Amino acid sequence: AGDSFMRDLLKREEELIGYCREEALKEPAAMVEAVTATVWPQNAETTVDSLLSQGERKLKLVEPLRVGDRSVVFLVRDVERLEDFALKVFTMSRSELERLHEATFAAARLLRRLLLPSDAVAVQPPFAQLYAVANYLLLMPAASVDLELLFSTLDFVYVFRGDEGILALHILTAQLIRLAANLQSKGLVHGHFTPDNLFIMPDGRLMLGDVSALWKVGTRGPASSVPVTYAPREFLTATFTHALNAWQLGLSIYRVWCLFLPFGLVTPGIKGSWKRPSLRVPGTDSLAFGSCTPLPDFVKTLIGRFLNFDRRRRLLPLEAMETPEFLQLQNEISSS
Repeated sequence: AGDSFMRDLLKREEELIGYCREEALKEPAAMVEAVTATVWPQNAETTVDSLLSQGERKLKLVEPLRVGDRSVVFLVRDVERLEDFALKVFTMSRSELERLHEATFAAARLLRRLLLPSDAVAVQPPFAQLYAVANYLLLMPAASVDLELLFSTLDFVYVFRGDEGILALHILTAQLIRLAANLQSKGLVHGHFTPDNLFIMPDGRLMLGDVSALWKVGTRGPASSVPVTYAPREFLTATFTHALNAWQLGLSIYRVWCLFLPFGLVTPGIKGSWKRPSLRVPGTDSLAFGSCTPLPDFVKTLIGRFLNFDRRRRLLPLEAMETPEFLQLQNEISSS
């Protein structure tokens, strides 16, 4: 840690990340504007009740942060605690959100690597419509940036330069592997170990979001829960395995060094992206590094093992941490 280094490095990039962050709100600006007025119709401060404590909280809008699948995330200030949070709002199903709520908070209680929400709130019924915005607002720590936005930022201006920047790419690589190994240690699997769900927190720590999708390995579930471009072929109900997350780990490490996905897979927000929609579509299944930031040999090897097309042969993260390649990665980091 290492965490402190990433923390400072990120502070440096605050301004440009913010600009790329606003730019990504432009196309869905219609949804953002109308979610924003659904929650803050009149003024910048709304009183909500907690569905967990029954107490009130007063939340001032600071700015919209991000749009996802049927969701928008805002930065807000709790004006009694003088603390800032991310506030996530969902579009519309009532029963789906009830289940999401129970499962998210059950999973959170059961559990330093996963971003957990601290409250769930509703404008003064819960879960009913409040565009179709549900009356269910999820409060959690605000991240400095998610990896998907980081990659889009680097694609606009590559602010990871020279040796500090090389060190950051090494650190991200180690942190992605440690995080996936943590999951494995605990016999867990997450269908969305992907850049838009991987967060650099203000203390420089890398964390995984959406605790509700954190399952016991072997769990059977909707295959559609996996982003199609991050799904290996065996996901195209399915069994959620460590091999799914080894695959996704390989893809995210590739993007740290290369920004676009491998195999021609479509990577929105990256100018070098090709346009293969999924592995279900015919294409080049060869791993290619030609246009990446130059990678250390030991990284190209780790990526190649993670991205074995044979599921039974994929290197798992815990085992990767015992390989000479991982030891060298850590050794380089320590020394710098």
